[PDB]
Amino acid sequence: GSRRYDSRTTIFSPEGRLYQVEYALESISHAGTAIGIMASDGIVLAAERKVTSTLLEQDTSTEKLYKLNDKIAVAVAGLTADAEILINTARIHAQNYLKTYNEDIPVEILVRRLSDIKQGYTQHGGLRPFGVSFIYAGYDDRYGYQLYTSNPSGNYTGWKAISVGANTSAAQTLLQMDYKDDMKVDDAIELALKTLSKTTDSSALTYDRLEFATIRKGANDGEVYQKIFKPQEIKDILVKTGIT
Amino acid sequence: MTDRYSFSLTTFSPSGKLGQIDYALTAVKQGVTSLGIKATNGVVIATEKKSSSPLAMSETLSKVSLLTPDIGAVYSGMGPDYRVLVDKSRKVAHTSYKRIYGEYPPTKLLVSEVAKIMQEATQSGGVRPFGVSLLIAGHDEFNGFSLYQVDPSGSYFPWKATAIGKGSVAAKTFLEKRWNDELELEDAIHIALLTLKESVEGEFNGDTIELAIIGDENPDLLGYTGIPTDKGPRFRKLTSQEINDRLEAL
Amino acid sequence: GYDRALSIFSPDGHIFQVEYALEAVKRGTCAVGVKGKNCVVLGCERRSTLKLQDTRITPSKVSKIDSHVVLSFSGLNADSRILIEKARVEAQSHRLTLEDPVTVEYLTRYVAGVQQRYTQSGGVRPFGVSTLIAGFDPRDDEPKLYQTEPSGIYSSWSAQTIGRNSKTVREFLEKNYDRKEPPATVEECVKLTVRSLLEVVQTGAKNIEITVVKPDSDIVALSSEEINQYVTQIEQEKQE
Amino acid sequence: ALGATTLAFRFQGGIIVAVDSRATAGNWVASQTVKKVIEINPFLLGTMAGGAADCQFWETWLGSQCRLHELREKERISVAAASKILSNLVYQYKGAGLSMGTMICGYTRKEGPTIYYVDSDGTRLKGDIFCVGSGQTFAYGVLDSNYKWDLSVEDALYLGKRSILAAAHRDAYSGGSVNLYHVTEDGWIYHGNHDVGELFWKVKEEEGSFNNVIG
Amino acid sequence: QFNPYGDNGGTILGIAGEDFAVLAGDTRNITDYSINSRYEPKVFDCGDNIVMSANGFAADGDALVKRFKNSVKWYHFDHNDKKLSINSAARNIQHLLYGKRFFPYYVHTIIAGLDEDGKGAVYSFDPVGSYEREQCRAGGAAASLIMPFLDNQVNFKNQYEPGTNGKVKKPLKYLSVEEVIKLVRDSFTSATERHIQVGDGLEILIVTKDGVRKEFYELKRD
Amino acid sequence: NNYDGDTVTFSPTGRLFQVEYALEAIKQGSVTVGLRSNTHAVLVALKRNADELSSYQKKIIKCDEHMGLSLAGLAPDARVLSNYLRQQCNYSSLVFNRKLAVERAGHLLCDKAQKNTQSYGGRPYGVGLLIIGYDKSGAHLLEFQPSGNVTELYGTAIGARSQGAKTYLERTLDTFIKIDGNPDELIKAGVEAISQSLRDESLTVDNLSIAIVGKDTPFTIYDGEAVAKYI
Amino acid sequence: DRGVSTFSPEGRLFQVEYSLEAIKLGSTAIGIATKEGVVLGVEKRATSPLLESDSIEKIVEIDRHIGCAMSGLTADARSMIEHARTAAVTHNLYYDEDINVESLTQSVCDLALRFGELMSRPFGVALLIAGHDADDGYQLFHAEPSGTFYRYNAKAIGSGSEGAQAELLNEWHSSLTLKEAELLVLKILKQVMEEKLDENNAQLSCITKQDGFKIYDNEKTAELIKELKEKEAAE
Amino acid sequence: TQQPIVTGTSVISMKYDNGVIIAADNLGSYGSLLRFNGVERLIPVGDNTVVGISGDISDMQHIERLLKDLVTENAYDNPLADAEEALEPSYIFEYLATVMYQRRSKMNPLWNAIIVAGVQSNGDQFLRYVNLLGVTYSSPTLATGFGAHMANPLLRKVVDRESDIPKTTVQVAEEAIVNAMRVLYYRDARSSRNFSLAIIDKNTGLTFKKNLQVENMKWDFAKDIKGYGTQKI
Ligand SMILES: [Mg+2]
Repeated sequence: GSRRYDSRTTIFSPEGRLYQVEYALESISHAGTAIGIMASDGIVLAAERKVTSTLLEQDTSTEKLYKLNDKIAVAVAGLTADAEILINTARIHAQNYLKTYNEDIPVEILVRRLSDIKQGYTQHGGLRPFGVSFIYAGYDDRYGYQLYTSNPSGNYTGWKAISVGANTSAAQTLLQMDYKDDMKVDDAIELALKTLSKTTDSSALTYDRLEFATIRKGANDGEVYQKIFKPQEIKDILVKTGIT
Repeated sequence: MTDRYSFSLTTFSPSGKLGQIDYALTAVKQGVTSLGIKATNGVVIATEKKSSSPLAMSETLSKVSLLTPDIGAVYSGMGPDYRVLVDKSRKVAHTSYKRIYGEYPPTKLLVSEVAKIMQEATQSGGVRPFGVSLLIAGHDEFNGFSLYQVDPSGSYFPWKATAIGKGSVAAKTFLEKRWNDELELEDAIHIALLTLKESVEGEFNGDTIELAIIGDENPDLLGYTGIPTDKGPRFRKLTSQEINDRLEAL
Repeated sequence: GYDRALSIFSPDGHIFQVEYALEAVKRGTCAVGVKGKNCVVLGCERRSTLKLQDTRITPSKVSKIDSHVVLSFSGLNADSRILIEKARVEAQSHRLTLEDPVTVEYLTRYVAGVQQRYTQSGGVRPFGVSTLIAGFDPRDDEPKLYQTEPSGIYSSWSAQTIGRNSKTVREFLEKNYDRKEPPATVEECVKLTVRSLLEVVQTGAKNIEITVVKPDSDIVALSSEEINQYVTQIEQEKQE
Repeated sequence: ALGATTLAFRFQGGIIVAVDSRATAGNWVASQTVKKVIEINPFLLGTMAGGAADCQFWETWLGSQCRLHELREKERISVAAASKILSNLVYQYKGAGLSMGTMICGYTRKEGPTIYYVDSDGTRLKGDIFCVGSGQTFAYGVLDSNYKWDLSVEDALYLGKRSILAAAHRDAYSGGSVNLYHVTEDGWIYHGNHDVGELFWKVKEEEGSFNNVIG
Repeated sequence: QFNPYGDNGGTILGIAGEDFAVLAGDTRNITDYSINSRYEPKVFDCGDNIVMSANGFAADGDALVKRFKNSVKWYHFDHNDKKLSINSAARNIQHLLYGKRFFPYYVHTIIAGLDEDGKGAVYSFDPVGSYEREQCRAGGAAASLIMPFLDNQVNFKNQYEPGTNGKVKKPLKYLSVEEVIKLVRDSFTSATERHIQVGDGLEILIVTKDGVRKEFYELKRD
Repeated sequence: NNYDGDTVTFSPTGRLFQVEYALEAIKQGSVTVGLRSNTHAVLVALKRNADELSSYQKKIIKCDEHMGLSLAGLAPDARVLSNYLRQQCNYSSLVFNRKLAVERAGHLLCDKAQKNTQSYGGRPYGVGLLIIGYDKSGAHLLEFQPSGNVTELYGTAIGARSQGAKTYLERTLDTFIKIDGNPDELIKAGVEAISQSLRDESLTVDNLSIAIVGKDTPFTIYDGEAVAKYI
Repeated sequence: DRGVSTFSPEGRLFQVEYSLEAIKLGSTAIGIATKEGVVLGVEKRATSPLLESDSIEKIVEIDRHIGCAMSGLTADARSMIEHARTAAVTHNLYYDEDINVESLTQSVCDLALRFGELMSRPFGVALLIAGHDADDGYQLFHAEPSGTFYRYNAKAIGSGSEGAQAELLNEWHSSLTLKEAELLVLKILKQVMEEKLDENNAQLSCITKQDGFKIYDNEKTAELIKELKEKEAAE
Repeated sequence: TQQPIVTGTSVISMKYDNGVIIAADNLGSYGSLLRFNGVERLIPVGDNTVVGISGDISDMQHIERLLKDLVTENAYDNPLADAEEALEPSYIFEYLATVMYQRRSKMNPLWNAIIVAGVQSNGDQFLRYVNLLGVTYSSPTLATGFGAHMANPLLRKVVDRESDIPKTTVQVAEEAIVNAMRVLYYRDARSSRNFSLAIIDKNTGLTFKKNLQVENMKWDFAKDIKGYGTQKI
């Protein structure tokens, strides 16, 4: 019958590893680098677009940074199509929580549920896993500013600063070097860009090859604002830090 | 009996490649060249009509398809896969949008729905990916004119101008030299015909070329009068004669 | 639905998928359980290759199943969340129908049953997780410590360890733990647990987690400074 | 559709359970020898009021569930848990037309003597004294006025017997005979069948009650 | 509107002796004021020395008996030809009846046989499955006529020892099979006189350790 | 070789190997014999034990008052098929008040076994059956094979060394067919037939198993001291 | 790979034969049947000294008149026991009586072959089912994952089964008392066990008509072990 | 839940020494309207059974189809289909009775009253009734509808009990049936003069008589009847 053609996506190796999860992580390692840095008064999300073409429409584009709700955003690393499936699920889950409790969903609860979906594809169903790693940046009234990451295994962990995608080994060393706990948002913006500038596989880091976003309490009195940076705004912040 | 193929036929290889998607892209490479160019006051999409036989009527086979009154589509790759995608794309525009909001979806969201269908063929049980890349041109009130590409993986990207299929590498280079942000629609049509002549080998006329535009509203193509807000479709397929007129002053 | 029998017998009478799930447990960070005269202590390793971590929000290794029972584990982290969720649901379901919280033995038997079901169900792989379940039965002061594993077998332990380098720490406990006289106090039990982890861990900074459980739903997690005091005390006595 | 008088009360020495024996189909007396105490197991008792079949069937079913509980947990089932198994079950059938009014009685270590009134519309009440049936009012009157926690086992057995007699006399749909039970921690003890015909005349003479009746 | 139930009349009677048991029933089947059959048996030998009757709505009665006979057959298959005891059969029938608690069999069921000590046994069921063991039980149309007579002659109710000031009851005792059949015949002839649905014929099934014997007696046909 | 992975695959020569491997399980099974006259039909079965401490595996199963079979091969598969026969016999009685014909019984077993040989996932039955019975057209003996093939016979035998008993019955055909109105003599012929398949072992009191059905005889099984008469 | 319900050329089910190899790796379990009762005994086999041996539950009650001992992948036995207990109690509910030991065993064995492509694989555990009923008296059954069950006068299963079975062949007779049977299980267990036999690493049980199924205490078994050693030294 | 539309009235039958007789008129009423006059309500099954049906005609035509299909199915893989393993009246009856009870238990009955008359393989007479409720009974005489009230009393004067069956000839039994059909024509408002009659004999087999008419009727005395009491003219 059909047994002949089954790849058996949800099995263990002799060494106790999940083949497909490991190979999905290998796929993600070739994706454009995405960095998240958490400060005391906000969070930065920076991401490198995959080898841009000059005729690509830059201003009306979205590849790396997606909005989940007013208080939570994600940076993507891997297959964009796979990420969008998961993102719409996450957007729906957040609204279900708001509908049920009349309160914005706590960041971890959203992350756990999305991570549990990934886990399911590794244990049952016979389907390939989602070739996606997320960086979750968000705020709630319990834990304040939070950074998480999830990967195809369905395992998630919290971070002060973290990178996913390509050159994470080199990127994590640079972040570990210059990061400190009493850091401000404006300083974190500078660190994020400097790290990408050194770990990039491109010749020089430019505005058209980047996506950028912040989550500050910079709005008027005790409320959070999400700022997805425009092309011209990235051009300005790149000059202001002295990279171009 | 029954579909026993409930498992994925597309899986990750040790190197991290999704084989079936890569092979689907290879099928698109073999396909005939199609392109799209965005102007300030419109969008143009074009392709060569590769005829299987001279006895065949190439008018009956339409490579450029209307999805909504303001959105059109063209492809490169496997024709049959494209035909069913157009059917599904037209239906999803109604079921998941028009029947809810009482209006046609904006270009980006319809593209998103088509991308979802193509992504599912990459992960669902007992199916192969679609062997096509789409170029979807459209207009909507709040976003204006837009042009999108959609790949077998389900990934989509917005373009100022681009090409896909056989001679896409050369065609993209040609478009980089000619494209600017001040192009009028007629200028974009002219450039589209120049670009397409390079990839076409045999006859080059209105009968062998298929070309449509997303431009101004067409009250004459609406089919009725009396409602001021309804002004007609922005999608218009250029006729065989209309193409030949522009080939003289080329 | 996906029906494939993934867990099956081999010529020599082994179920490789279950045995490979044990290899995943062997890869996981070390976890230790030691029960005293009036308490149980759960110790856990945290690997130090991960700096720039946020310990406030990062999932803790020890999880409360109910107010009186806790569960730690070694192996795949994502898999553990599924067992913990099911266990928490069953704990509340038991209170609802029996009008009494679960015993530690019952909760262990349930979790072990879930693990077993995944070893002979079509379309699923076994859990790559072994658990240490500890606590006190309702209106009871006798300490309980149980272990489970992917196959579905479970049993009670005076003291036990699981995860990477667990055979080393089990060797330590086998000579240091006396059945006739277990750790009489909380301090003695925690010290023996920390000592056992210090045979394997590396440094006693932010690598060791300790959780103490006492009778009548009295559970508390130790902070860095509190644990560091045990580390400082043990090293000074060692130099002799 | 069953007229009955059933009672059960907690006291110093455990639980007394007492019931009548009559079954009627309208005015027609079908039986005088009905067993309205269901022996769920050696430690648990159940009373039958409302539907005869509903009470028999589901309280026998309950004994099967209690046996499975102690096989898996190696411990006697609580009266609380046993009563809740039954109440949760009839709640599932709510609206379908089940008819029950029962007292689940037991004596354990952690609880002591315990009685739960369980009913077909989902009610589950813990209490000290319960009376159920067409003759419950008559039995309550004797119980309330004479009940004390520090009753002896002999006096408690008589009180339950006398309370059923009171109802059997006045309530047309109650009578036949009286079945007594004493529930202890070590199990229940049957205290015989007592024909109301012979019992009435005996109590009249010895007690001096029922002067309205010529004998 | 369609009414799925009907009344086929008839009456049945089960008495239990010391080492025997009888199950009697009239052979008349009716609808409204018409006679369908003057001889339509409704007491059956079901095997394992168990006799059974389900009186009321005949269609439901035949279905139940048919299902129980089938239940006996499968008890032998599944349990190495073990003999089904009368008490086990009773419990089994409860589950058959209660299985249709919300669309009942409109029948009064009675079974007779010998218990495991060899003593006579009779069990009676309500339409939804409640059951009880009894010495004496009448069921059906004329149960109200027959039953108080049995109370008086079998269980000696309301009969006191002569001269004892009504202080000493008449002593209970087992009756012979001959004395029981006399009471059965007199019970049915009396019911035949005063109940229109009772008559035509009387069929009795007697159960001893030796087996199942039958006896038939004519009744008035008006 | 490459064509025996499952039952859905044909070999290049047109063979179904999984069905043939199921047939092999019957050959390993203990011997059982079937034979009939015009008035009666008899089953004789050699029971097998694990060791001296164990019991002897029961080979004969009753299906109705007028029908039953003996088994050889996987016993659980015989339980499934015998249970199916019990239901079909029973369906015929409840619905049509009719005793199921022994020929229809065979047709039903054939069709049930067949479905397991044409579909993916499932497997063939691993047991052979000898069905006897007495219906409206007299005595009958059937041989069931898990390929689906059912055959009506005067006599036969299946299991290990069944060729010896089958040869004997082929010689004795004219004699035992006319044993009418004599149960004990028909059994004797069956016991002598199964004796031709014995090696080293002989027929003992708790080893032999006999069953009979006929004109005025319900299907009944004889074991233990009840078969001491025929040794 | 290959199908789960596949036959070998020799006419056996691969997966059933492979599960039998798993049972040979399991700890030893012995059962002996007498006219005074049936005795069941098992090797606990703790993997480490820190493991509390009293939590090792390899002898199990099904009903008051039926007991059970296991050997092999013991986790697989949980659902078998659950089914057996339900079957026993359900039969009592339907028929107001105790269920025959053979009928109980048959019900358990019906699960055995309900696997394929139902559960994904056969059970990797063998069971000794001991009990009493009014018809056939004291009985001992051996239930395999093949769906087959044999009745036995005495039977050993597990790693030391072939050696223990040969010993049971010589020692068993029809006039064995209950006390004699108890000692005989301990004697044979001590012979095949790796570690030295005591009350903590071995467990006894029995089933009698009068008192029903009972698992022996460690104190009671310890005295029977001491009684056994003295009798062997006495000649 | 149904209501009958096009209906058939009484079906009458009885046993005699060597076999059974059954009869029914050829009418299909539509309420008070005597709409259809060529309706056959006796349906033979083989050469040894006749099923007589009253009540809803659409449900009768459904049963005709079931019986026809039953004969076809019995012949499948059956060499003795015209001999030992042919369909018996008892087989045909039990099948219908099973169906009728199943349909009433789904609250969707076949609105009919059926009488199965025939002769068994051993020569025994078979006569049994079943209706929309699944109720079954047997008797020396059986009738449906008005026939139960008017025919049975006349047929029971001939065969009052079991012992009267050997004493009753086919000539006498047929005479009683034909007389009963006349009485029903006098007194049943939904009856017709035309009818069918069938005899199943153990020796002479199945005799099916069509297009019979009620005759030898008494109407002459009507001329003498004037007014409703006092009227003389
Ligand atoms: Mg009259």
